[PDB]
Amino acid sequence: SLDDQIFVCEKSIEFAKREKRVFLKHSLSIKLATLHYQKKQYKDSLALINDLLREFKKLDDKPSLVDVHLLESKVYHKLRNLAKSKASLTAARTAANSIYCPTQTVAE
Amino acid sequence: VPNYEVSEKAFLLTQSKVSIEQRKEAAEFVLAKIKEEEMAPYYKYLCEEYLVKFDQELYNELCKKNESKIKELNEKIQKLEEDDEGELEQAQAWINLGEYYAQIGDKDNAEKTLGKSLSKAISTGAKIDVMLTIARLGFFYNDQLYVKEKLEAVNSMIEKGGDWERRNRYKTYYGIHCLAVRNFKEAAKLLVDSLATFTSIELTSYESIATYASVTGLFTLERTDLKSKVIDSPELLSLISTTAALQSISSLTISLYASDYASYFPYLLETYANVLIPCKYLNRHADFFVREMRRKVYAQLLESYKTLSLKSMASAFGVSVAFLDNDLGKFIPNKQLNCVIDRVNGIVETNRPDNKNAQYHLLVKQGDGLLTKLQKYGAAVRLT
Amino acid sequence: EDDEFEDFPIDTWANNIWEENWDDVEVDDDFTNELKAELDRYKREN
Repeated sequence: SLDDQIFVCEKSIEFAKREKRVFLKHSLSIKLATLHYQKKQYKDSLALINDLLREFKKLDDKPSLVDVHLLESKVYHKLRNLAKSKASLTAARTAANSIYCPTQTVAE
Repeated sequence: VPNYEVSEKAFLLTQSKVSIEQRKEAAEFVLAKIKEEEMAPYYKYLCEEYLVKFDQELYNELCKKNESKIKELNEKIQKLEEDDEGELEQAQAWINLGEYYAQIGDKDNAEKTLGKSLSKAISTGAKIDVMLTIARLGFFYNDQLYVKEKLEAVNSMIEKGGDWERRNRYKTYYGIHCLAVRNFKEAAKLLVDSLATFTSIELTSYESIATYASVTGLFTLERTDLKSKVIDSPELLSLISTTAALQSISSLTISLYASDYASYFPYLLETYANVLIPCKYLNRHADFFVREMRRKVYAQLLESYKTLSLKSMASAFGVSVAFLDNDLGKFIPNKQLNCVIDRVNGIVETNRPDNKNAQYHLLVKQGDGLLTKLQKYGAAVRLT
Repeated sequence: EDDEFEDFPIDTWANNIWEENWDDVEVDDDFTNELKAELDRYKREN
C-alpha cells in the first residue's frame, strides 16, 4: 500500500462532492478510514471517523454503522481502551441485528 | 474566565531552564491573548514579572476599550436596578460585570462585584459557583491563602446544601489547591477520584489534571494500590500519548511498578524536566518530589534482600558506586530508609522491623524515649 | 503590670505555608544536575 491510494480516494471525496453526494462522501469516508488504518495511521482516521460517527446515522446507513463500530472499535481498541471499544462493538451488535451485511462483517 | 493557558505560558516564560523554544511560542501565545483579551492588568503585572516588551501605547488602548465596556455594563446595571423583576437578573448583569473583571483579570474588582452580587436572590449555582470563580482568580494569581479563605466560604455553602455536581468541581479545586502546597496525601484521593468526573472549563485541560492525579498517585500510593487505582486506569489509558507528559511520567511509573531499574533514573530526569518544572503548581515542589522518588526505589529495591552488594545496585541503576553510596547517605541517617551500609566489603544489609526481634528493639527504644520525657515533665509538675 | 524594658532595646539593624522538615531547606539542588553527568559518564565507559 502507498499514500497514493489515500490520495485517490480523497479525490474520491472530491468527486462525491463534485456530484454533491453525502452518501458517498460518507461511504468514501469508510473507504478512506480503512485506508487510514492501513498504516496504523488511524490517528488520522481518528479525526476522520470521529467526524464520520454521525455521518452514517444522519443517513441511517446501517452497514456503514457496523462498518464504523467495527473499524472505530478496532481503532480505540488499538488505542488501549477496551471499555469504549467494547461498548462500540456492543453498539454494532444491536445495529447488526438492525442491519444486514456480508457474512464477513459478522465474522469480524 | 480567566482562560488559564495565558498563566501557564507566563510561568513558562518566567522559568530559566525551560526550553527556549517553548519559552518563545509560549510568550507569543500569551501576547496573542493579550490582544484579543484587550487585557492590561497583566501587561504591567506580567511585564513586572518578566522583570523579576513593555509598550505603554498598546497598554493605553487596552485600558481605553476596557473603560468603554466596564462603562457599558455599569450603565446597563443602572438601567436594571430600577427594573424590579430583574432581582435575579441585575445580579446576573453583575456576574457579567465582575466576570468582565475576570476577562480584565482585575482581582479586587471582580471580588467586590461578585461579593455584593451574592446579595440578590439567586440559585445555589450563583452563590456557590460564582464563589468558585472568585477563588479561581486565586488559582490564577497564585495566592493560595486568597483561595484558602474562599474554599472555606464555598465549604460552608456546600455544608448547608447544594448539588454534588457542584461538590465535584469543588473537590477538584480544593484538591489542586492541596497539590499547590506540599500536601499530596490529600491530593491523592481528591485528584485520583476527580478522574471519574471533571469540569475543564473551570480551570484546566483534562490531560493536565491527568498529569496531576498521576503524579500525586505515583507519589503517595502503595504498590498494590498503585496497580489498583492508577496502573489500571479506565481513564489514563484513554489518554496516554495525548500529551507530552503522561507518556513520560507513565513511562516512569511502569518502570517502577514493573521493576525496571536500569531505566528508572532516565525517565525520572525526563519527567523532572518535562512535567514537573513547567507546571506552575508543581515547579515549586520539584525537588521535594524527586528526593522522595529516589527513596522509594532504593526502598523498593532492598525490600526483598537482607543483604546485597553495592555494585549490584549501582550496576542496576547504572551509576558508579561512589555516587550511589553518596546518595543513600542522604536518607539513611534520617531513618527514612531501613538500610545500612558496609563500605569495607561494599555490601548493604537491611535492618527493617519485621522479625519479632527488630520489633522488640525498636519498641524498647521508643518506650524509653517516652519514659525519659514523661519523667522529665513529671518532676516539673511535681515541684510546681 | 507594664514596664518599659528600656534596658533591652529591640534589635537595631544595619540592613511556605507547609511546615518544613529541615531537609526541605537542605534544598541542595544537586541531584538533578549531578545525576545526568553520573549516568552518561558511566555508560560511556561500558
